[PDB]
Order: sequence, then C-alpha cells, then structure tokens
Amino acid sequence: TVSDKRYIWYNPDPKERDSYECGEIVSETSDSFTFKTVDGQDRQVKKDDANQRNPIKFDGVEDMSELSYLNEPAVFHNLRVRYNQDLIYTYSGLFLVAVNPFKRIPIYTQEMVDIFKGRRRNEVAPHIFAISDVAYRSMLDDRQNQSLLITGESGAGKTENTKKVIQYLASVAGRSGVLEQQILQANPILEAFGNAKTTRNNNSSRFGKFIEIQFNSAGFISGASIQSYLLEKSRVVFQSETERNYHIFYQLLAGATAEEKKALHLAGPESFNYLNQSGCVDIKGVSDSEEFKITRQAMDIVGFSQEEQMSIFKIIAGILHLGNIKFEKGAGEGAVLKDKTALNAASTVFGVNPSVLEKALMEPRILAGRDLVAQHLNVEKSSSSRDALVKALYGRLFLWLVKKINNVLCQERKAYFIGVLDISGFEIFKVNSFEQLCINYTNEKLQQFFNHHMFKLEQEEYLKEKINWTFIDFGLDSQATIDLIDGRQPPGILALLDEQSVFPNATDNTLITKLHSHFSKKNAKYEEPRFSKTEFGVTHYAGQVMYEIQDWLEKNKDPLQQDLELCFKDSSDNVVTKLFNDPFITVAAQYKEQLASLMATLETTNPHFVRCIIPNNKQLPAKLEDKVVLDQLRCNGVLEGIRITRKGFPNRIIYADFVKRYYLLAPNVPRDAEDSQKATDAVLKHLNIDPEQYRFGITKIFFRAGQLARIEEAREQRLESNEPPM
Ligand SMILES: [Mg+2]
Ligand SMILES: [Mg+2]
Repeated sequence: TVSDKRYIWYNPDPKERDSYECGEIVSETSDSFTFKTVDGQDRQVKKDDANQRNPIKFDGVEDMSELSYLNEPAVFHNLRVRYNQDLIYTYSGLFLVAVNPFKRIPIYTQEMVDIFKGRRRNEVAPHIFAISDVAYRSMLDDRQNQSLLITGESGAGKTENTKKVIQYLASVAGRSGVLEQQILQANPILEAFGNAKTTRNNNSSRFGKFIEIQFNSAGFISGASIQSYLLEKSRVVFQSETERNYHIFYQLLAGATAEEKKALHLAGPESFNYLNQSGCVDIKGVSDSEEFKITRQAMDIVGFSQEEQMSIFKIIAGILHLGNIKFEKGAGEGAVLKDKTALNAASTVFGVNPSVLEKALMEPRILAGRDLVAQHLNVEKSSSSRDALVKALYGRLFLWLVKKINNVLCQERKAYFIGVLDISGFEIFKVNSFEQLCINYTNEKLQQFFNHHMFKLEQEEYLKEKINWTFIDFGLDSQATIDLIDGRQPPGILALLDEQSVFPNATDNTLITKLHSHFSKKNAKYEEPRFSKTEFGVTHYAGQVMYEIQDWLEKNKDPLQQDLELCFKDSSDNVVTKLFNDPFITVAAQYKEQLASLMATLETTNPHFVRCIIPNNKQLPAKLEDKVVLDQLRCNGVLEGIRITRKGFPNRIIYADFVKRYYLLAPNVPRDAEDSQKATDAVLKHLNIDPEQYRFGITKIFFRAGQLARIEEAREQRLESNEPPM
C-alpha cells in the first residue's frame, strides 16, 4: 500500500549532524514519531525535532521556500534532485544557490541571455542571469544602487558567476569590450597578492573587495571601480603549519626569468624565512610558474607599465630579503648588524641607502622630551619593527595596485552602480585567532544585513496580503553576538582588548581573565571552556567558534617607526616613493571602522544574494555529499535563512491553484470553482484542518510548515482509495 508510507530524514550518528539517511515512520504519538532505520532498528524522535520527508510533488521546486517540511536534510534533498538534472541554480528565499557541476554546461549562451531580458524572478527558472537582470531593472526603475553579495570558496564558482554577471550586464547595457576585459583582469592581480593557501582552501581570499559596475543616468555601462577592505597583513610575516604566504611570493620565485632572478637576487622559497616555516611551499594541482605568467599578462591588459611591473616585484623581493635579516644582540641591551647580505639585497631592490635602513631598524629616534634620542632596540623589538615595516609595505603596495587599476577604468558620467561584494567567508580552523574573530564578526554583520532585509520584505508581503500575523525584526537574532564582539556598553570583546592594550604590562592571561570576568556565565553567546585557560567560545549564526587569545595584545597594535618612513621616502624606485608620500588607532578599532564603512555603503543599495558551493571536495561531477554541502550552507547563511523561513507561514498558494489541486479532497467542490477562496475554505473545513495552521490572504492561502505536506499526503491517499476516508 503505497500511500500509507511516511518517511523521515535522520542521522545514523547524531554527532555527524549533516550526514543523513532515509527512515520510515511506523508509529505516531502526541509528541513523537517512531521510525525504522535503514538497517531495521526502531528509533523515536520528538515531533518538534523530526525532519519529515516532503511528498514527491515537492521534489525539484525552484525555491526552497516552497517546501512544506522546511528542514536541513529536506533542503539538501531538493538541491540534489535539481543537481541530478543538471539544474545547478535554485532559490532559497532571497538566496540564489549555485552548485558547481565540475563540468562544462552550455547555459550561458547568447540564446540564454535573451530569455532573461526583462523577466521577473517568477517568470523564468533560477539563474545568475535572472538575478542580474532584476538588479539592472531595479536600478533604473528605482534609481537606486544595487549590490550583489556572492559567497563561495575557491572551486565553488564564485569567480565564474561574477564573470557571468559582468558579461550579462555588458550585454544588456553595453553600447564596451575593452572595459569588460579590464574589469575581469583585475581579479588575477588582486588574487595573487590577496589570496593564500590555508588549511581549509588552496586559494582563500584574505581581503574583501567591492567591484562597482557603473552606469550613466540613461542606463548604459559607463565605467567600473574597485575598492578593497581589510587585508590580513599578519600572513606576510607568519604562516601556520601547512599554510602558505600570499601567492605572489611563490609565483615570483617559480616563474621569474634567470636574469630577473639574478637581478633581484632570489633563490628558492625555502631559502626565505617568510616562506620556509610552514613546511608547505607548493599546492598540488597548481603551477605557481603558470600562475605568475597569468598575473603578468593581466597586469599588461590593465595598463601596468613594464617599469611598474618590475618595481612591484622588487618590493615583493625586498620584503623577502627584509625577512631573512637575522638580528643578533651584540652583547648588551641592543641588537647589531649580524651579516649585511640580506639588508643590502633589500636595499638594492628597494632603491634605499642600506646604512640608513639598518639605523632606522635597530636605533630609531623618537622625540624624548622635545629632542631626538637614538633608541637602541633589542633583538625582539628590532624584529617586530622589521615585521611592521614589511606589513606596512605590503598593505601600502596593495592599496597602490587598487588605485592603479582604478586609474585605468573609467569613472566619468557615473549615475548608479551595481556592486559585487566578495569577502572572506565564515571560517573555523583548528586554532582560531584574532584574524578569525574579525572575519567572523564581518560575516555576523553581513548575515544580520540579510536577515533584516528579509524582514523588511516579509513585513511588506504580509501587509500586502492582509495577513493577521505579527513578527519582530529578524536582525535582532544576531544582535547578541554582534554586541558581544563590538559593543560599547556593556563593553564587548574588542572594547576590552582595546582597554587592555593601552597597558604595557597587560598579558595574554590578564586579557582572557577580563573577558571571562565580563562574559562567563553572564552572556549566553559566550563560553569559558572547562579545560583551556587561553580560549573562549562565541556562538555565531554559523556555530560556536573557539578563539585562542595568544598574542592578541600585540596583534592589536600596528606602530611604524617614523625613521623607517623617512628612510623609504628617499628611495630611487618611483613606486616605492608613492607608497610613503601619498597620504594611535588600534587594529580592532580600524577593523570596526572599515566594516562600518562597508555596511554604510551596502545600506544605500538594494541587495541581491548569491551563494556558490561545491558539491564535494574531490572536484568530481555528479557526486553530492550532504556533509560538504550543508557545511557551506551553514557558513554562508542559507541555513540561517531556512531557520527564519520555517517559523512563520512559508507556503503561499494562489487560491485557484490550491483548488485545482485539492478540490477532490472535499465533496461538491469543483476543480474550477468560481469563488476560489470559498472553495479553499470548504476543503480546509472538510479536512478539519486546524485554523491556526493557515491564514487567508487577499490572493493567497498562507500555510505554516508541514501543513501543505499533510494536505498533499491526503491527496496522494485519496487518489488510490476506493472511497473517501472514515
Ligand atoms: Mg575563488
Ligand atoms: Mg557554484
């Protein structure tokens, strides 16, 4: 008997919470289900926790919010049903989810572009082109800037979907092939200097970037610009085991010419301190030599002179030499020239006088009273100032590359923009430090921005449909965690870090003690663990993350010695001089301010949300793994959207469509009944449906989660029955 059967998604091992199987419900009580596992054991589950399986009619829906059992394994299942038909795009409420097929699919042709022109989301299948077109028409209709927030680690398709957005916009708004290629060739340059191998991804973005596609008031593409945010400069001087420095370093050493190698005095990576501690210098399946060629070509395409290109690589090389400088305490308080080979190599490439540099590194002068005093520094402080020099140099170089790229892109006659945002994703390593807290804070704020945007649209939808149901701002769900990190009163983690940083005698231990004293057992989003003395936990939208406090006081300071700045202002290199002559705040306060400026920008826009994901970690086509997929959906906020969506009345059916499907569940209700609302009510009343589970709108019946599934199950049963139920 087919239609008596009900299925459930369950975890064979609850602690592997994203690995599911399909079980069969056999018994039902007030508050629970009993079901049978795939191998035959019976289990129980509370109805409040149960993940029922949607009837087959729901398989393949284009928007996850149409699912009636809206739950995490059901979401995976729908994504899989579409993926197994080579439908890689699916909506989940406001999100567009894009799953990498790891093979070529011809869905980005000129015939496909044309189908999406002027079509609203509900008239065409899910597609990145559909997202792009709606953004473009909204921009013009509302005279408002747009943002596209696109997630995805390398391998997921984020770069390919960004390219598709740009290609589409150029096709619907171009008159502009040279601009488009210039925009696209920015990414290999920034990636070389802003991406790195971590333990979780071979090509991780360690910075955020907003690409503006600019339009004139008439709607034609008129230019572009790029803005960068929040580059992680700490990686330049230290990498954790098995990770790498920024790509550009390995690209330079592997693909440079023999003369370039000689001219810049460079050996292999493990010859250099900054690239030789992690134990990893190469990435399987990646050729740093080829990538370097790709970088060079991109720089040519976007207008970098050969003169500039050589000075860029001189600074990259200079940083490497600076890193191999070994300070030694010539016995006494101070540090000495140990061996001058690294310094002169750095000074050669930088165009700087070497004797000036070593003096500014170990014996910087700062005004004592109101006159100069040569401060001789010990080896420790000499190394840190050397490290701060490197980090200042890399970050100034990064900002210069951005400025140079923007110079070549036009920005005249801009009226509007459609902006693509690409930021470091939510990340949990084995050990998480201050860098991870900052990244995860950014993502908490970005998810709050999504949630709040969803809220404003849901408020309008319920108002328009005249639905008797109230709900509070979804963004409030994020506020406890955000306040715990960035709050002022009560002070959050970053405020307390700042308060401790001003005392030179503060320590790792005084800082963690202060954090525990403020938050342990007092804030539900914070955890003091029972056995670590150096870690605390924060409950993010994407899960708890444990943070290790070691070195955070030093990480929160970024002083640079003026004598170092003065030294580099004199240099021969045209680029180097720019880094220092174009024009007290802690790192945490900087991070907070830069994030606040990004958020301000985003608040002026109408946002669109694209979530690119990989189906598995083996780059294989036709292979989904729920564990892999659900981790990404948790981190990128799709499962947070589901959490919110499943709480109200997610399923919303035009009355006539409801009647066309379910008229047969009630006597004397015609399939094409004239008064569709009255027929809907007749079906619901005949079925004895609890009226708390639905609301009548002006044009649609709204259902709580699960209720439409039960009606569907009754239809499945009625069709194969010899008479109506008893
Ligand atoms: Mg990528
Ligand atoms: Mg994808």
